[PDB]
Amino acid sequence: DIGDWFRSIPAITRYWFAATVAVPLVGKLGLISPAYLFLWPEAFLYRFQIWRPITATFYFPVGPGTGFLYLVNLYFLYQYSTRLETGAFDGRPADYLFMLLFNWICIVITGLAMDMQLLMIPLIMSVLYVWAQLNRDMIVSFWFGTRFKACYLPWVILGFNYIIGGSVINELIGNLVGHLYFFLMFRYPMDLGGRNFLSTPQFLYRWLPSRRHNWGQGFRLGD
Amino acid sequence: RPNRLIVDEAINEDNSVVSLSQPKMDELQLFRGDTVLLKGKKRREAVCIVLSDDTCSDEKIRMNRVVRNNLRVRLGDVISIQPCPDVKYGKRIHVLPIDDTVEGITGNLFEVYLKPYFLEAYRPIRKGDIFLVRGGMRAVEFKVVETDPSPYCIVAPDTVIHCEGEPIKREDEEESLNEVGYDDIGGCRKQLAQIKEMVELPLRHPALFKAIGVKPPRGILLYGPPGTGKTLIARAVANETGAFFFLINGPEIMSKLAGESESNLRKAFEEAEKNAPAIIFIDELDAIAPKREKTHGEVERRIVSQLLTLMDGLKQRAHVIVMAATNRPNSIDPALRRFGRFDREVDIGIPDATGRLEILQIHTKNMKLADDVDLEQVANETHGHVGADLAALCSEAALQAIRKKMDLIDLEDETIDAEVMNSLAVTMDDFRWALSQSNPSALRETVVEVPQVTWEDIGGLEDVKRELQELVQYPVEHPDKFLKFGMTPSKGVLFYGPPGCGKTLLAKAIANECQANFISIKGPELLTMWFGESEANVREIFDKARQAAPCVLFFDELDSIAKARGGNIGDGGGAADRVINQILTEMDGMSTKKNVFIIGATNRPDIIDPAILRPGRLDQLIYIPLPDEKSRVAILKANLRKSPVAKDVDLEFLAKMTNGFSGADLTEICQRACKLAIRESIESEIRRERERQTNPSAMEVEEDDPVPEIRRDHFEEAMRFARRSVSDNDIRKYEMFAQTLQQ
Amino acid sequence: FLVRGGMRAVEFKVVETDPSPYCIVAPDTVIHCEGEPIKREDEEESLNEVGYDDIGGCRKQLAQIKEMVELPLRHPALFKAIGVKPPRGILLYGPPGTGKTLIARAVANETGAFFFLINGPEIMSKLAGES
Ligand SMILES: Nc1ncnc2c1ncn2[C@@H]1O[C@H](COP(=O)(O)OP(=O)(O)O)[C@@H](O)[C@H]1O
Ligand SMILES: Nc1ncnc2c1ncn2[C@@H]1O[C@H](COP(=O)(O)OP(=O)(O)O)[C@@H](O)[C@H]1O
Ligand SMILES: Nc1ncnc2c1ncn2[C@@H]1O[C@H](COP(=O)(O)OP(=O)(O)O)[C@@H](O)[C@H]1O
Repeated sequence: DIGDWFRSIPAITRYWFAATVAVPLVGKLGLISPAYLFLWPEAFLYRFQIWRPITATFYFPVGPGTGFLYLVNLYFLYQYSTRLETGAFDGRPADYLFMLLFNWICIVITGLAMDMQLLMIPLIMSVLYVWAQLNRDMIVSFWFGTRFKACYLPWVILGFNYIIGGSVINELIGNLVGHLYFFLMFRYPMDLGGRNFLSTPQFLYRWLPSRRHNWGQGFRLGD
Repeated sequence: RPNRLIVDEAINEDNSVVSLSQPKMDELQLFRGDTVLLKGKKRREAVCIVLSDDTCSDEKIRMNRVVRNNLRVRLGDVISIQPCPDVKYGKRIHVLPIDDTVEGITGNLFEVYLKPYFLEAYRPIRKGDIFLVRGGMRAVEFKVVETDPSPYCIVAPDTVIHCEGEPIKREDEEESLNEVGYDDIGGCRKQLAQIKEMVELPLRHPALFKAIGVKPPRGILLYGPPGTGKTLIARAVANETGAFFFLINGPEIMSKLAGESESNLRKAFEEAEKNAPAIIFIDELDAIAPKREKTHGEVERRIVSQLLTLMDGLKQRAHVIVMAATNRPNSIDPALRRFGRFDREVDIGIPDATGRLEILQIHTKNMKLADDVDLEQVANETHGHVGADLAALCSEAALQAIRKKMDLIDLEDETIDAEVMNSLAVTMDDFRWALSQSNPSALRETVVEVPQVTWEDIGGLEDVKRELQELVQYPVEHPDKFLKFGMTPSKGVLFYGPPGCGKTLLAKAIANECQANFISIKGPELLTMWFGESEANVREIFDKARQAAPCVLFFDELDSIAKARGGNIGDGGGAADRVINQILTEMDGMSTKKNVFIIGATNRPDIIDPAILRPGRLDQLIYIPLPDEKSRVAILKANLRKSPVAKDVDLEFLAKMTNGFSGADLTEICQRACKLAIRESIESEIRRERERQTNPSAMEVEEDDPVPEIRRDHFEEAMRFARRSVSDNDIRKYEMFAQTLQQ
Repeated sequence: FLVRGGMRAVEFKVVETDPSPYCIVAPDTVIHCEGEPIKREDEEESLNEVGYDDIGGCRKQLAQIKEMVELPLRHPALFKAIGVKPPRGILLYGPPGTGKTLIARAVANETGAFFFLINGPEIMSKLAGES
């Protein structure tokens, strides 16, 4: 099961799955230094510190602390990352590759400005929030939930993670950065103007191609 | 607006036709061959061609299943119609099949499905639609997934069809055209009119019944033999009106565990209560709710009383119709008949001779029969079959056409080419073979039908013919003058006369003339429950006649029980009164509103008990006499309906040598005369075949048999071996009884 | 190959030969019949279990069972493609000891199937509601 089902996951998402599961395993046993991944913002303001521009963006010391929190955010991702790929994203992976970088650089710059340490939840809920607005207008009702009306998901989910824990900064920034990107990528071109001045380079398409309907060959006209 | 109309189903398929009345097109600036735009719910558009219809009304438009499915509408809705004859020829069309229809087919689908479909049709197609093609052995549906120019295009003789690619996955908003509908039932024209009338209103417009404040139906009970198509009426009605058919079964409720069978019923009505207007089908009701005396345990007394408390809990809320199916309406618990529960009852009998033909043309629609199959012949010689049996006969005969062609497909591949499938054909040689090893399941069951005997099938006795006509037609066809006066039309007639004179033929003939059902109860059948078995049988037979009104019940050889009483002991004389008492008890209960006619035949009129003959019951005495001369030749003509052309037969000469015989004996004479003629022709061909042993194929002229040349001397020689069946003592006994009754 | 013995049927195995592999036995040849016998390996079915040549007195009835069951069990895919309904229950009836569970054991062993017998007395008497 572990073999084929993991391969059944799309390579882009399966790579995200591998990154999110392998790191906590090393942390719980503790081979590498747990303190080696902290992302000191003040050190960045003084020195470039090319050691950790990316390393602390996937590390999380899950365990006796916020153990339950890591499980759930990974859980909605697993239950909903697959869904959103199937939603208007199968034929455009290069576009779906792009905005993943856009939120990641947006949260870290706001993250480097302030003094938080673990930007784990923001990168999960940002894309999850982007899913909701770009995939609105369905009713969902799970077994232990209520019969809340459609298009309420981004707001009802927003309160849930906020009240469990804290750190008001990360929840607020992740939603608004999705909000502005939702307005910029989707709403801005036909609102006033300012079209897609973020076009993905051909190098991205060269690495991973898009999908086009293969016509094939037409038999004949008949008669 | 002169655009919105009501829709209804068609007959002549033709996935791109609609039937409209002539004045409607005349006033809507429409002309022949004009393509039109049809628009309905969900902003869906279908393009069709219009043509005139003979019997189409103004506000009703006739269209088949496929056009309705594209528009996402149902029966009796409203559509938008507008002429747009400005379509531009398409260039390249990309048509692909649906995934769950081409399992293991492959081959070239273009040249055996699409090629004969678009050829010389100029079909106008629109993007996103679905059409169904009757294949060689299957029915494969396609989906126009791309067109150029988009989306309106008419298929032209110069168009490039790109029919390659993986099949499209089935989406969720379709209704799966390959499912049951109102056109998938035959032989149930009247019953499907009743079910559709009582159900279409509570299920299509639930809101109206709340404002009107009247009581909707809450239970329908269909009964009949197994295999006659009951759970197909419940599946057809739910699929067309739009509902949430939720089947619960008989056996799997009774065998879950201990006390949790009940929690299966309690949570079965829950989905139907929160899932829109629903319909619940409880199959095999007699398995879970039998009579109180056959429930020997306790946990079978818990299920029944759990079914009753759930039915009485259906007071308005959502509209939920619960229908049940049972084999015999006597085996159901009597508590499931009170009002608020199963009250409306429908009967699905076995099909008749014109019904068995319609089941044939439904199941064989997919196959490709050869040009020698006479479906009329197979229909009329399969009495005793139910709907489900004729669906196996048409399958066994299909298997021969591949069993005898197995070499062509020797091990093939995992997928079978479509070219060979369209090359197959089924002949009478297969159908006669599948008929041999078939076991019909109806057999011993009382058949209710309109017999085909005509007046001309009996000769003479026209005075009796007028007499019976007076007592049947006039009381029901012209009742107004009977309404005046306290006239009581006769409820019965008794026939008495010499045996074998044509009593049963008269009762059959009158039923055919009035076009009413006929039910016959024989003598030996009447003594079947006379001993041991209770008199419950004699009850349902009258209820059987009651439901099929109008009908002509027939009691044959009524004096059978009296003869058994007459004997050395006749200990059953009181027992012989049992059946008579029950017959008497259930003969005075008939109402004048329902039209039921009782006819009893007898041959010992002096032995019938005086209790039966009484005013208010069967009381008209009719004496059937032996046919006389000119009438006695008409009996002989009743066997000339065969082909006994005996040269210059001179039937008038044959008339004068046939003096003083009975009725049924004369037909035996023709059969006896014909029997030796068949035998004599055997020696002629036996002589011919053994003479051909000398000459090898020396036949310049093609002739194998003397071609039935029936002779008169051969007929005459048989008549010499004939004796009179008329007994002088017997006819004298009746005539003096006739005079005694006369005077 | 199977050799018919005095009271049994002993089946041997040509495990080694020379010159390999086609070597017809000749009136001047060497046979080495000594050694520990080979374990009965898997895959192949034994040559001693039931077959169509192990029934007699039922040449007609075994013709009806064979034509009705040979097609669904040998070509499972063809019935899917043509889409006709196959047989789904056969009821053999007769006196006990006439060879009924031997007609249903020869059909499985010849067409190729997974004969899975369930018994009457053993199902009926397991335990209360666990049966
Ligand atoms: N017009 C028809 N009338 C009766 N039976 C039909 C008709 N058309 C098809 N059938 C057959 O009836 C079968 C379904 O009826 P069935 O489920 O046996 O009802 P029940 O279970 O009440 O006996 C189908 O297999 C179908 O082949
Ligand atoms: N007009 C007729 N008169 C007399 N016999 C007839 C006439 N038409 C047909 N028959 C023959 O008489 C027979 C009728 O027998 P039936 O009346 O059923 O016997 P029973 O009188 O004992 O009930 C039929 O077999 C039929 O061939
Ligand atoms: N051709 C045959 N016909 C009937 N019985 C046979 C035949 N050949 C062998 N038998 C005997 O029949 C036995 C199997 O019958 P059995 O297992 O009793 O079937 P069932 O239990 O259904 O009667 C075998 O032990 C075998 O000895």
